[PDB]
Amino acid sequence: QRDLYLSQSKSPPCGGNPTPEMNTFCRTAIPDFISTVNFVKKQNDDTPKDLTANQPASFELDMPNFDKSSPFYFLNGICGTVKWNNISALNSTNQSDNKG
Amino acid sequence: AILQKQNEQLAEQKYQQEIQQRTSDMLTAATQLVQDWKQVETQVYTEGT
Amino acid sequence: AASSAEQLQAILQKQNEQLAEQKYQQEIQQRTSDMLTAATQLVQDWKQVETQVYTEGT
Amino acid sequence: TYLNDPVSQAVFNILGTPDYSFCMDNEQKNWLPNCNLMYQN
Repeated sequence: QRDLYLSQSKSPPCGGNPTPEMNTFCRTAIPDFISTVNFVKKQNDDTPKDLTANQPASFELDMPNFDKSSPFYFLNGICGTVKWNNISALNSTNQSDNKG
Repeated sequence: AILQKQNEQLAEQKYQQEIQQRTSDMLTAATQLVQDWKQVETQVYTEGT
Repeated sequence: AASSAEQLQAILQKQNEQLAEQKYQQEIQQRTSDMLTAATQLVQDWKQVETQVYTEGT
Repeated sequence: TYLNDPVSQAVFNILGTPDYSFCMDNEQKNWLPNCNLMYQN
């Protein structure tokens, strides 16, 4: 669609007097979505850096994945969404420290 | 180990859009520059009375 | 109890190298598409020949 | 300036009196502050 648009620079939609968001669309190239979806980093973000605390029970990653500055943030979750819980080895009482 | 390296790779990818935004910007500017140097205004003759 | 880390470091480093290879691969084809778009326009320019013009005097 | 024959003025008006969508934006929501082009409305 973007190629069809840029081949038609004049003769709007990409020409004439576009509405601002469609100007940003003509401006904005398409990122690669399969490079953004990564569950391990999202896991690390969910779990607290401190480990003696109780880990979150569930983890919800929606794909596509995007950063907040990305204009495609509302696309997040268009292609389904995936969940997984944690391992019960930490929620129960168990000594755990990263010092040693 | 290499988990956190992959972490910072995708972090580096996800802080890396200033490049592409100004990229797209100056393509839009540049093609207009290409067009207005490709322009050639043809000479005109005025034959006196 | 001494076999649970090495294989997973191995396999995550596999997924890293294969995704790196995968990106290298399709950027090859992507720029290939942009400059097929270039190549075709160039060849249409070359096949053009403007017919000469006669301008007979008074 | 204008043409030299009133009937051909009428013809050229039928042929080239533009629409509001050209004083308009692409999505038909608001006009440009400037429309020097003469159109039907």
